[PDB]
Amino acid sequence: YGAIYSVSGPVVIAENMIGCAMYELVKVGHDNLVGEVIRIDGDKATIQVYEETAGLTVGDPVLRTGKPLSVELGPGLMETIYDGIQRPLKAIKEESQSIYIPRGIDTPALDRTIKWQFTPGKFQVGDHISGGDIYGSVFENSLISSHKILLPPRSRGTITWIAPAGEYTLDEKILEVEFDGKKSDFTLYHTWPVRVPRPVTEKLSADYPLLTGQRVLDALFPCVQGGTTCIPGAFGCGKTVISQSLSKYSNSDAIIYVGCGERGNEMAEVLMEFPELYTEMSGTKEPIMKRTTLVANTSNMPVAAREASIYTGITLAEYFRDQGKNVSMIADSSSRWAEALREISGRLGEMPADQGFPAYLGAKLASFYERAGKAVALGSPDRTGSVSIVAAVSPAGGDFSDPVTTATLGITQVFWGLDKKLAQRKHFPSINTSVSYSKYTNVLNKFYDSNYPEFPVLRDRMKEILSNAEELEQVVQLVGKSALSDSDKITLDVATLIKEDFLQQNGYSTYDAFCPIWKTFDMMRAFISYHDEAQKAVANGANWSKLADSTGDVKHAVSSSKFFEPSRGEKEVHGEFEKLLSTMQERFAESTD
Amino acid sequence: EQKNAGGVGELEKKAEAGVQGELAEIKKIAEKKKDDVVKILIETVIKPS
Amino acid sequence: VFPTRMTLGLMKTKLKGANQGYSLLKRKSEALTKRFRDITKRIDD
Amino acid sequence: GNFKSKLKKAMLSQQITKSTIANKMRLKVLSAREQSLDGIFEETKEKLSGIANNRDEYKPILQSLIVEALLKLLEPKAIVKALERDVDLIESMKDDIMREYGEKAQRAPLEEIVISNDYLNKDLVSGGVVVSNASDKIEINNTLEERLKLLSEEALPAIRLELYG
Amino acid sequence: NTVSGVNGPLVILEKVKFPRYNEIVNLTLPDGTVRQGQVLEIRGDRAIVQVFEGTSGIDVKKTTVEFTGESLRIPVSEDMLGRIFDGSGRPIDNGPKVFAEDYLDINGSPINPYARIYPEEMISTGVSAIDTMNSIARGQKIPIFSASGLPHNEIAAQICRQAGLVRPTKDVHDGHEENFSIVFAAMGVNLETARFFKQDFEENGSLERTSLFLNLANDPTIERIITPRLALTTAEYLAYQTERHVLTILTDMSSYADALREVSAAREEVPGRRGYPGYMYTDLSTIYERAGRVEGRNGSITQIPILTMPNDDITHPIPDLTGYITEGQIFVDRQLHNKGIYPPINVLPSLSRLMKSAIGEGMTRKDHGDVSNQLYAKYAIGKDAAAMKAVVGEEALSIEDKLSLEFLEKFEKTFITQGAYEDRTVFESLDQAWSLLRIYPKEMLNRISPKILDEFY
Amino acid sequence: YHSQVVGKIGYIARCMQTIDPENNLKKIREDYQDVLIWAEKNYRFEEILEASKSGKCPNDLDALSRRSLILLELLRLVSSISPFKMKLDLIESQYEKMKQHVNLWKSDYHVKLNQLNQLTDYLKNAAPTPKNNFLRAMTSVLQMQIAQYGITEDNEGINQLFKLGLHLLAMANEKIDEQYHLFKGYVKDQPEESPFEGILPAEDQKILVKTMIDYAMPKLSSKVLQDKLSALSSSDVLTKTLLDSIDRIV
Repeated sequence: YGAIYSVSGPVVIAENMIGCAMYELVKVGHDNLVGEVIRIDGDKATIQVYEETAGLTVGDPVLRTGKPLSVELGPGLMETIYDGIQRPLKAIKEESQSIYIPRGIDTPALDRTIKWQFTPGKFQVGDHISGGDIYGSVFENSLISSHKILLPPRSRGTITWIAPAGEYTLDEKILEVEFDGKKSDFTLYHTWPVRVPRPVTEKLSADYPLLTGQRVLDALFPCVQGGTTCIPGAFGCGKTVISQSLSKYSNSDAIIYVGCGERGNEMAEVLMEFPELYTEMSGTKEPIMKRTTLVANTSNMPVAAREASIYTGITLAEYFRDQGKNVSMIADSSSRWAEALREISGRLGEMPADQGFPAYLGAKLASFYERAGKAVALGSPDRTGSVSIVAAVSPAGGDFSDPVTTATLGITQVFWGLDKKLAQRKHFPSINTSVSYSKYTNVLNKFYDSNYPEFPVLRDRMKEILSNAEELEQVVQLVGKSALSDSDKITLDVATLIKEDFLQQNGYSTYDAFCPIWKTFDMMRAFISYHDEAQKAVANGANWSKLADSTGDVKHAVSSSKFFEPSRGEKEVHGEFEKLLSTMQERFAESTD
Repeated sequence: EQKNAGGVGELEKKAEAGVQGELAEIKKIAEKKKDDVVKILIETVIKPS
Repeated sequence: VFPTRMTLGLMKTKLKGANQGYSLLKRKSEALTKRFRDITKRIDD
Repeated sequence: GNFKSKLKKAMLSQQITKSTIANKMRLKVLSAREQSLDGIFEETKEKLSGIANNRDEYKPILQSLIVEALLKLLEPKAIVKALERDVDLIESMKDDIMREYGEKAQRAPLEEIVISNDYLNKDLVSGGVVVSNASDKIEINNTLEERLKLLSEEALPAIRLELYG
Repeated sequence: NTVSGVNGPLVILEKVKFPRYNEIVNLTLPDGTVRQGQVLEIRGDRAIVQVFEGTSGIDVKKTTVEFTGESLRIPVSEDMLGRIFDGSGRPIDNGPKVFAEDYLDINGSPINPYARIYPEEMISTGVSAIDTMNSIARGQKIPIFSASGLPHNEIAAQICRQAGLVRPTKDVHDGHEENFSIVFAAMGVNLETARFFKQDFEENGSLERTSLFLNLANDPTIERIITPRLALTTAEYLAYQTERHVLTILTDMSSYADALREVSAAREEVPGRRGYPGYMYTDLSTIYERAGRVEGRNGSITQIPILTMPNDDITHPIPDLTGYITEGQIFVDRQLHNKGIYPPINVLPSLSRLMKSAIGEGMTRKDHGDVSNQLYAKYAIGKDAAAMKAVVGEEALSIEDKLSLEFLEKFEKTFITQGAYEDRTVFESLDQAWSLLRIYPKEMLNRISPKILDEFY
Repeated sequence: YHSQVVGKIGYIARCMQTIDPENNLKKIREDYQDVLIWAEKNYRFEEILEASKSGKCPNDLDALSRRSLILLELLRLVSSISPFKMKLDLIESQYEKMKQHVNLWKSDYHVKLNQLNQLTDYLKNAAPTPKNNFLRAMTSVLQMQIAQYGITEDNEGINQLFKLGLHLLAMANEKIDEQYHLFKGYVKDQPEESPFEGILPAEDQKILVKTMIDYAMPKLSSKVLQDKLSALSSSDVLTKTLLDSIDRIV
């Protein structure tokens, strides 16, 4: 064991180290504080401890763990709240009587006091086994298995002992593998380092559609299962409704919410709001909490859980994606991780970079976005999995030209910006073609257009009218309404209702939170049909104010058809949107004559 | 579309029939003069360099 | 969006051109404002 | 317009199959050439392993390899790690290795050679010695398998250009 | 001896000066695995090197070091194309050997590849604005400019998809009548973008004639920055040995510039202004030093790097530092991509000083230089009148501003709109530029000679 | 690298031997004879890894993952049709048709197998409601029609039964009127006289007739209406004439 020579701030120096490394985590002091050896100077190694140094005496023993900081992979991840450092937050409420552990909290990462239902998979005695194969399953979902028991990576052999169906503990072993002699005993919990990526057979292109729960987001530029999305904006852009809509209205088998720099109130509101919401796929009691995994942090929490929150969430998302289920990762935000890396770079005494941020934010940000994505699941079964990483960003320097927003936005393939002018009107998010871009919308429109889509023309026409609405509003604001024609006024009138109804996606009730493709395609088709009918009635003889004031509640009923849940019509297309086309077609004939 | 249901099995017939004679002369030519390069490599390995 | 090094040189010439255009528009608005009432009195008589 | 996309998909599938066969043929040829070069280099290590089992002719090659490994260290005390059957040959020639090393030394003569009791592996290393410093922190692979494997990287292009060129 | 310390990604080990500069070393760990590293700098009984694979796993006092005795060199041969390889050595389709017949350095010290004459062979990438406005040829160094927020990976996938079909269009023009090879080097790119870039070359039918070098973003910066020197050495060795035309696409330069900022954090050198070091011009000059025509008067190695602006301007150290070593660049506009255009390359911030030397006889015309200056003057007049037309209005604009405004809208939706698989010829691009330039009178055109303008009017 | 190819080679032979123990898949087993040859003999994992490293076995992880995904999709499609049994030539024709497609994770066979596997997985954990019995009978008739017609061909009854089961699976416990109207419309829209005859037991059809008899039973107070309605609660099969007679009385 080493001896602590000096402790100044969040960094501690311990001499007599012969087992220290650059990414290995160890425990310093008698309280078992969470820390890791970042660098070494001669015979002593400098260890940066994210925990509070108030109450740690100089001269205590330091024992290195001999491996990097990782998390436990097994049954018990869903329905439990933990931190980014792989610590149990549920045990702190019983033992310490607090939400977060302030200091001196030595608890296990995996729960070993509860029993789970262990059932056998598609393997038996005498069959070959490999790393990533489905060795078992646990009933922890609505109608399917959630926590699938898989073997560790970089291992193989034959299953000598297979446990039967029943309840067992995490500390008890029910699996035995024989490969070149007695290899080791297998249990429910497994170890995996968070500083190394999860193994896989091969990576594939993302070609599956994903529901984000937003009419303007899915209508403007929808994402795929396995893509990277960046969301800039000062003071957020509606990450609560977008995060809850991605878990509730999302079509993924697993949902992972990770908070690296949250205050704690939004994570408690989103965590408590998950048990009240019912699953729409024939779920059970606590359906959203059983298939959701939450990693809660604090503003004054440890830097090891904040920086390791994206690594543990990406490792848990890769472990859930390795079994064959679709996982969605909602991270908020990367600016707290970049500021935590800049605080570690400034406190450690390393050379800084431009814009006050460290030089490892580009490689760590590119490795964090590169660690997620869609690919083939590792193992003998060869299942299909996907990991959608959605990380929002904020302006740390006060502008959109910083290295944090440009570094995360440059490596990402999908973008969803936020306009301050549209955000000031109580509409979040607000971007049509100036802050939003996506390359998978062409392949993503093939399936939604394959079912019953009209979004392929209405998305380009709505993006063209939304992009031309700012250019018409600039000349209309600068010069006035005297140098513009009636077509630009009708296009600005349709862009005002399309921006008011499409940009507003906050929701004032339970029916204003889900946004299907049929409702957005019907509203965009009705707005495009009203915009084409206004141009045809203006070309056949008519006025713009007589067309908009002549329409009135015909467009007001289409704008007001977002405060009810879809339970009428065929499956999701109510008759109010179907009769709006006949009412607009009947009003278009009377508007001409 | 009929050329894709029979071409997926002809990849091994075309790859085995494409390179089938060079694999015998490539292994025969290496095993023929293997002692001449093995003696030069053994003589050069026994000297300090 | 915008540049991060040496970007004030375009804003200085844009502000000077906006000030010169505002001065010329103020002079033309003053001349038209005088000629409007100057014709309005004789039209009123 | 409904037929043209399926025709382009069929042409892309035929081109993907032809590219797969055209990659499999070159992969099989590269695997054959690498198997032939690995067979010749595997036979050379078996010939050197068979020639290394002689304690009469292997003494000057082991003393010359110990002098060559000692010539690249420049330390006053050298620790030689060899096999159990090679410690007696270095023990019966440490004075001639120190005199021959001091006769062609560029810094200074060797003070003394300490024969370590730790032996090398015998599973993939047949014969040779391992030169190390006094602190046991820098090791120079002076074995026949490591010397043949290090010389195979520079002898592989000359034999490959003459055998497959 | 052992590892003395570690500062950031690089580790500082105390050893002897027996190893040469840039010599490969092997770090022996007690975990049962050996790692390779490159000596970044030598010192007085001290060495600063970075590990090729991983950053954690080494010991402190129980570590062991060993010298390989050979410098960093990649074996280049004529069978490297068609197969899939990696930058650091991850074999997924490769075997034990790389099929290398000769040993060449990764810096080009004894080679010195550079052209001693102007390029005569015209090369086209399938763009009317890039080929007509730029006039690039074999042996030219012109990088592609990108932005942060726009689809730079889609423009790089379109430029990579256009590579391979330029040989049949260039063969009809009489500018290229030899073999064509593509050298693909990836560093810090995503797996989906590399799979789409490989799927574009596989769909175009250039997978057998193109080589793929894959580098991950979670790996060290020494392997990603070392992969373009090995790819340029393999393309220069294949292009110089057979007298063939090799086109090298290096994406992305921002990953190499960001990886170069992490290095030099434990050595005697330090970074300069804006986080990038002051010696980055020599690092970019080492990769750009192996570009140009090969020695022999037959064949050449062209370089077309893809760089993305992180701040959306040319004042940054990455595009400003890389643009100084070249002789121009192509500016991609996000405003044309927002309204809908492929590719959204602009002609205002684009100029090349090798357009006159690239255009010759029998493969080009003489009026392309005057038509490019007339189209750049009309596009600059329309873009200049478009910004002033919003403030004052259409009441103070003359017919000359309306002609440039109509010519900017007519040429903006015609020349900038093109396919991703069809390659337009230079004669069709000049004929299409003459139709867009034929909207004004003959007396209102002064960017060309009257003898050549009267004949081609 | 070699351990994943050895595990996929052993899992391909173990899945091929566990797929059919009669050796009737000679067409699909003909292309996989090189992987079943190493599984049918005493060969260690070190001999398979050394044989794969020496160019004596397959070493493509992408081709082995694609063939293992196609064999896992065929084994999951054959296992999802339980307790029915498909044709022997239909499995080889479906495996040959699936092998001729470039896409194997976003095709209609994977969406139909996942859609039938969602109703089959939800059928083992459903609560005591009529939507589980109607979805169980429609999943049994859709399983018999899927076993009779295969998964590569198109059918209107499989799409209507999959759309009715998918729409009934997303419904809650407060939509018994929509599930009863959808079951009455689906039973009235069938051209066959009995859609549950010869597929399910007599107690399942008697519970389905007792569900409509119990639903239409608490709507009359007359002796003639309850006496005529009570006579239809003794039939062991459901037909359109019983639904027309029950709709005529109500």
